[PDB]
Amino acid sequence: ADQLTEEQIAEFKEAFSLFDKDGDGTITTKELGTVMRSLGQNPTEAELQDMIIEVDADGNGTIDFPEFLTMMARKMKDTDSEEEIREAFRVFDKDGNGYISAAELRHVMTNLGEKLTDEEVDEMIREADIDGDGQVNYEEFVQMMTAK
Ligand SMILES: [Ca+2]
Ligand SMILES: [Ca+2]
Ligand SMILES: [Ca+2]
Ligand SMILES: [Ca+2]
Repeated sequence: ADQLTEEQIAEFKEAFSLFDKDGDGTITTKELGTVMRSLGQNPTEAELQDMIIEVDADGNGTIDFPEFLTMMARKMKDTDSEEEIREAFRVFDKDGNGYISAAELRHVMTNLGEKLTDEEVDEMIREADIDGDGQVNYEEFVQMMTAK
């Protein structure tokens, strides 16, 4: 993989402020726990502390913006649940070129009996189409699946 685009760095910077409620430039275990309980997750205080220590090798007690980039780097590692995502992607990506085009999604939708216009499909794709190419990239498909 190459280095992150200036655009990705900007995306992760806004995602950093989404995690950092103070805007002070740091994420603490309290803020980790704030996001966790907003997701309905109830781990122990010790688990939340170790989740900080996993990246806070420097020992200053917080996850700063470069460490947030490291926190994302440890999610760019293959995981078990990714197999289902890869299968679902290949159900829509019928020619296997690494992109789901609106036409390919429409093929599945037409077979389901959905009676949308191309413009209605376009609106659906727009929520995932970050780069504006009219298709869903693999990274964008993760974003598409993280929403509803
Ligand atoms: Ca903070
Ligand atoms: Ca640190
Ligand atoms: Ca395709
Ligand atoms: Ca796209």
